[PDB]
Amino acid sequence: IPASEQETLVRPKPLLLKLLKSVGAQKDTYTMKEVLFYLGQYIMTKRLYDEKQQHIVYCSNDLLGDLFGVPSFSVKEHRKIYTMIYRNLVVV
Ligand SMILES: CC[C@@H]([C@H](C)O)N1C(=O)[C@@](C)(CC(=O)O)C[C@H](c2cccc(Cl)c2)[C@H]1c1ccc(Cl)cc1
Repeated sequence: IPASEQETLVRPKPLLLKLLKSVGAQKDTYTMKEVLFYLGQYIMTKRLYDEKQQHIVYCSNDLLGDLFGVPSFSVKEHRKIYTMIYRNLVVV
């Protein structure tokens, strides 16, 4: 994952926007660096990720699960994460 991908501008779909607004100000367009930070913040504040449970995020009991279509995922599989995130946004 090139660092250039983080500058990419995107517009979250309704569900993802609903998630993002619980941790950050609503915007029409976000850079991927913002989307990833806010998503990562949403995960930590809701403790869907216990750093003690070996890099796996558990989201079957959260909207995040409905967004990503999975019950859990590793914080280390970044390409998979990006694909799941793209399913929920539209590139500018
Ligand atoms: C939820 C944990 C979060 C913390 C806040 O930085 N996080 C990590 O813990 C990491 C250090 C896990 C790792 O690769 O070892 C980085 C991770 C991340 C950062 C930028 C892009 C991606 Cl796809 C993942 C990143 C992350 C960000 C968003 C999601 Cl959806 C998942 C993981």
